[PDB]
Amino acid sequence: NKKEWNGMMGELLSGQADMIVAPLTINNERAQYIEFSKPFKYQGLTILVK
Amino acid sequence: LNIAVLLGHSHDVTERELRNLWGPEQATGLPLDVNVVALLMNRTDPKSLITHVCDLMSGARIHGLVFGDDTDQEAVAQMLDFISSQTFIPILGIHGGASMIMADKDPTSTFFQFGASIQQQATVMLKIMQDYDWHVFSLVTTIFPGYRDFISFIKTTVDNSFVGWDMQNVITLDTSFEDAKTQVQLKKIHSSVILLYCSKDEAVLILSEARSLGLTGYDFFWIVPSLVSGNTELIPKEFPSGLISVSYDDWDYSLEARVRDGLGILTTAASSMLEKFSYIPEAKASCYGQPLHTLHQFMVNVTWDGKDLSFTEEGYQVHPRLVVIVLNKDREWEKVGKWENQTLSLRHAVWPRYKSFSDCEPDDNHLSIVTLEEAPFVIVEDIDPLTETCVRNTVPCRKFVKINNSTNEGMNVKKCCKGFCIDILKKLSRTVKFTYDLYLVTNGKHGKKVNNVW
Amino acid sequence: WDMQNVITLDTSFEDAKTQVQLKKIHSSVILLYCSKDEAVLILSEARSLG
Amino acid sequence: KIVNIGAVLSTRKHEQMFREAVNQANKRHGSWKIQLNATSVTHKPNAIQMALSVCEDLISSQVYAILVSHPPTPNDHFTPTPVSYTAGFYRIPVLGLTTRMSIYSDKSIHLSFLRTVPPYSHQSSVWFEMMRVYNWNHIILLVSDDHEGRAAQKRLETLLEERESKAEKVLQFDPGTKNVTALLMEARELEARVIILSASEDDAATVYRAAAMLNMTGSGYVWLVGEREISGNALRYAPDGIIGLQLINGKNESAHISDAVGVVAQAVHELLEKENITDPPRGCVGNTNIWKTGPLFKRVLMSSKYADGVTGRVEFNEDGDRKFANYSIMNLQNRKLVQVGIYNGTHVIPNDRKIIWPGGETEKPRGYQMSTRLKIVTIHQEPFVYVKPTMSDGTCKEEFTVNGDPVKKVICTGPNDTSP
Amino acid sequence: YFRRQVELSTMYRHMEKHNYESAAEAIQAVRDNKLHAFIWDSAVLEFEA
Ligand SMILES: *[C@@H]1O[C@H](CO)[C@@H](O[C@@H]2O[C@H](CO)[C@@H](O)[C@H](O)[C@H]2NC(C)=O)[C@H](O)[C@H]1NC(C)=O
Ligand SMILES: *[C@@H]1O[C@H](CO)[C@@H](O[C@@H]2O[C@H](CO)[C@@H](O)[C@H](O)[C@H]2NC(C)=O)[C@H](O)[C@H]1NC(C)=O
Ligand SMILES: *[C@@H]1O[C@H](CO)[C@@H](O)[C@H](O)[C@H]1NC(C)=O
Ligand SMILES: *[C@@H]1O[C@H](CO)[C@@H](O)[C@H](O)[C@H]1NC(C)=O
Ligand SMILES: *[C@@H]1O[C@H](CO)[C@@H](O)[C@H](O)[C@H]1NC(C)=O
Ligand SMILES: *[C@@H]1O[C@H](CO)[C@@H](O)[C@H](O)[C@H]1NC(C)=O
Ligand SMILES: *[C@@H]1O[C@H](CO)[C@@H](O)[C@H](O)[C@H]1NC(C)=O
Ligand SMILES: *[C@@H]1O[C@H](CO)[C@@H](O)[C@H](O)[C@H]1NC(C)=O
Ligand SMILES: *[C@@H]1O[C@H](CO)[C@@H](O)[C@H](O)[C@H]1NC(C)=O
Ligand SMILES: *[C@@H]1O[C@H](CO)[C@@H](O)[C@H](O)[C@H]1NC(C)=O
Ligand SMILES: *[C@@H]1O[C@H](CO)[C@@H](O)[C@H](O)[C@H]1NC(C)=O
Ligand SMILES: *[C@@H]1O[C@H](CO)[C@@H](O)[C@H](O)[C@H]1NC(C)=O
Repeated sequence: NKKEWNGMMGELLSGQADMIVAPLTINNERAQYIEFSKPFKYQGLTILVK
Repeated sequence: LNIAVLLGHSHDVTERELRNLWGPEQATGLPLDVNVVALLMNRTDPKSLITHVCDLMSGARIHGLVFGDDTDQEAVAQMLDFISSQTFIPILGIHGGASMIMADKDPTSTFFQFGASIQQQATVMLKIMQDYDWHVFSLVTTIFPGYRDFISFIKTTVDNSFVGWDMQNVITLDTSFEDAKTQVQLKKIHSSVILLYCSKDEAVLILSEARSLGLTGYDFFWIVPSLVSGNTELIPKEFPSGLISVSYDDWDYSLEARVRDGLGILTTAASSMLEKFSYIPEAKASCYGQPLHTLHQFMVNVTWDGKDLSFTEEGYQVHPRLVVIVLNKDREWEKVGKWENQTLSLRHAVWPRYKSFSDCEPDDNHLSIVTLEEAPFVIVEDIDPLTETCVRNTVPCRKFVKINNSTNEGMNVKKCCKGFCIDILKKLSRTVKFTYDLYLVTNGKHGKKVNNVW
Repeated sequence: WDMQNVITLDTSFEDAKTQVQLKKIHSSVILLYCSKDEAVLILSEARSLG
Repeated sequence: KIVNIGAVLSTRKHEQMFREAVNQANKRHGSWKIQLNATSVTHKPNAIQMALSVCEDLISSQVYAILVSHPPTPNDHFTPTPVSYTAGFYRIPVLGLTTRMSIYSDKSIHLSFLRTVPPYSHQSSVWFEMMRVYNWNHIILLVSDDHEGRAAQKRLETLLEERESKAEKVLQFDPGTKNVTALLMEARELEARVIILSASEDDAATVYRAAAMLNMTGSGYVWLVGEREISGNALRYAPDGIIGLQLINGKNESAHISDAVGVVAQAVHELLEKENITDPPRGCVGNTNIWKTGPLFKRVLMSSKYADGVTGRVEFNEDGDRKFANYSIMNLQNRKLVQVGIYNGTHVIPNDRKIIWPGGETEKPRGYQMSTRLKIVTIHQEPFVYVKPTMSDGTCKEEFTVNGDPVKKVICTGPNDTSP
Repeated sequence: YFRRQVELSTMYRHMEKHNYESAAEAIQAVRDNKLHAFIWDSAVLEFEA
């Protein structure tokens, strides 16, 4: 009855990785567990249509 | 092999039906040296228990022990664990303290029980709470063991909940009550239900305190497991009317059927292990002056006569028959709900409240609210088919849907509701502080006086 | 202004309902109106209740 | 006209001083007008007849607290279980004296089984105090067993929650195997050298042979073990310079049981201060009426405060153990135990000796490397992470931009597709 | 981020039926008119525009 992680966090927290350089979607859930960095890119959200 | 079945006085079970429990049974007998020993005993003290265990183990190497306890001592089964740590014989605890919710077994133990763990029973009770939408709930626990995993499972369920449960911190009872600070904790009650986890005499004390203080109202419901309620042959004093209990001791599926299923599982495991290994009878010689081919990792996926009686890794049944009972004003325990192998069936769909429980009772705070489906205002959709949960910005409703045109019978189908007037009613319930009873009209449209008939 | 509702005390404390009324207080400024010895008792209970 | 005190006891001079402690308890509280008697049972290897002797000598005795006093048993099971299992039939607390296992520290199986010793997990707190001595954060945990290992891991998680920090890597495995050397090489690949070990004797000998095989006893390594790892061949196979613990008055059996009998006697006289004194019923003949002053006796015993003791200020905690015991910190200098520290209730005091480490100097090895090699992982992002297969074998097509700048590439490793 | 917010449950239930593995899957799907819209970071969609 416990939630876990996967992906880049699942490979980082397992010790298989050391540092993640990626388009890290900064939120509040990940900051409760790991530490962040100061962002190099500033970017929001939008919708792509035809 | 040789199986000795001893009992006490539970369910008024005599001995002659145990003598008749072997004759027509085991018709295709590939084990040949199978004999049954039916015994009874008044004394349920551990001295006579060890005495009869040594007598039956010295009694021509009996490899099967079946016992049902009639007392309220679960540590007897732990005593059986000490028997399971010395005899190394497959032993089954059947009734009472031999099959209560015990704490933890051992890898060196070959003892098993009827029933499930406390986590599956907690899952059944939370499924009841999901089906009845009582999101306002309590958790009152004493220091009676088996509580850390239970409260931890509740916390991991609420922390991983797609429902949005409203939870207060755990009300804890340390010692025997002073009625000075534990009274404040009972006045720190979280509304709309009371969940309790304690022993039997602790349940007597807590229900006596709640009856003396008046914590048994129409809003404060009482939902308890079998470990709080106790055994079924005796019903103690000072119980509130409307005590929902979750147990597995059935009177229809009685003790004779349970010991017949236990004998069937033992003979099935013996006939399945005899075809693999030859020298199956291998037990301890005698208790005075102190095995590999065992049934510890062989009879896990056992099923006799289609009965869902597979074994767990913790020493329980995977999907046992759970029975949810209530208490009326006539001091009787009547079956209400049963549990399927994946779902939870509810016979009494219209949930009773058992109004004869106390002296004074108003029909306040619950307002009968009816509406009609209009697209910008009243959006009514089905519940989630995978989780059975309305999302918390929607509200439940019931609809009296008639089945077909010939019959007059109708069911109360519960459906989710979002929309404008839903938000209006929720903000009115935030401000005016009234609880809503939302349902739909089944007569038809809004309203018209059809010749002095509305 | 943000005025919490009026907490009323009848007499000397029962320690069954007065503690419940003092747990209702969540503000910063407590406006107490009683006698001198009742003020000593209420400050002693508030020190006991933190 | 007597009240019996039950003990599972071997040596007869200890029976004599046990009766002397009963006499010293009878000297005080002169207004108490009923007498005491002692009962003790000896070594029997057959545990069924041990439980038989327990149920024949303690049910018909009306005891208040039972003392099991056999540490050096030749059986490797080490089971004081039937005494507590017999006394839990009426919820009677047995005060243990010998073992420190988490299975006996459990409130779940054992209902109210107290003792006078703390479990080994508090040693991790002492190890956390070692984390307060050398100011070290990145730790490595290796536990052989799983019963005590879950409790030790939970206690270490509580300790790291108190700092609001986390461990680097924890490990549990099957006690008895030999090929955990790959996990030890993975621990060598970690950025710390704090080696915390929880193991039995054979598991400690196995990991010492694996450490000597992999040369894990060089410079920087922080070796720190408990009590089972300095006994038998684990005492022999330990490297010269390993740091171990020692229980003050742990192997001192006589003074510890004397202080325990003093605690038991003062708890009995404190229980007799109030009313509703119910004897344990004679359950041998048809009696299962439960001893309902069990939680009353637990309220007395779990709140029993003391100030006297040869071992020190003994007091029961929330689990019924020893509060704030002074410990010893030993070093293995050329296969010789050398005392290098003492431990207060919450503080470590090193003595004037030299803390000799298995690496170089006696100064503390800062085993936190600067992480020269790092590990980078990323997801295939289209404008960010262009992943392209090689031309022939491991080569990259060094192409230019529109301004003559070559695109600086890197050699990565990635899978073909998804798992289906 | 949309699962946290209290009124975005409807778009959550809409998007959970057609969850795609990579973003280029959604790019080719909206290119071949399999989709109609896609929630994504802004400058990456500007780059692909
Ligand atoms: C109890 O478990 C049994 C076995 O898993 C279920 O019986 C199966 O039901 C499905 C249809 O729902 C059939 O396709 C299988 O063939 C059945 N297996 C057998 C041999 O019984 C049963 O549905 C579960 N529910 C109950 C009645 O508790
Ligand atoms: C136990 O198992 C480990 C892991 O497989 C062994 O370590 C490797 O063994 C292989 C040969 O099987 C060697 O080629 C590697 O060089 C070893 N690893 C390293 C980095 O040393 C280990 O040898 C086994 N030990 C025993 C008991 O034989
Ligand atoms: C023994 O038999 C009696 C008959 O009245 C019954 O009440 C009791 O539960 C049994 N158990 C004991 C105490 O031995
Ligand atoms: C028993 O069932 C479990 C779960 O399906 C499975 O893991 C195990 O392999 C089965 N054992 C047998 C008898 O094959
Ligand atoms: C009654 O209605 C249900 C659908 O609601 C249908 O499946 C069933 O066949 C109907 N029964 C009869 C006999 O009308
Ligand atoms: C149902 O039965 C009634 C009987 O009068 C009939 O008028 C109606 O057409 C039937 N059809 C429906 C609405 O199911
Ligand atoms: C104490 O009990 C033992 C038996 O356990 C008995 O031999 C002894 O005489 C008793 N002593 C007194 C005087 O109570
Ligand atoms: C110690 O063991 C390692 C294992 O790879 C080996 O490489 C090294 O040469 C050995 N000798 C030393 C330097 O201690
Ligand atoms: C220490 O233990 C010994 C037994 O080895 C015991 O005789 C002595 O009383 C104990 N007390 C001291 C002196 O620390
Ligand atoms: C002793 O028991 C009686 C009866 O239950 C009770 O009235 C009394 O308060 C108890 N004594 C104490 C000090 O609790
Ligand atoms: C243990 O340490 C305390 C100080 O915390 C000291 O007072 C006491 O004497 C020590 N124990 C013994 C028995 O020497
Ligand atoms: C004892 O523990 C205290 C806790 O404050 C600590 O300050 C002190 O250094 C320790 N040593 C002694 C024996 O005073």
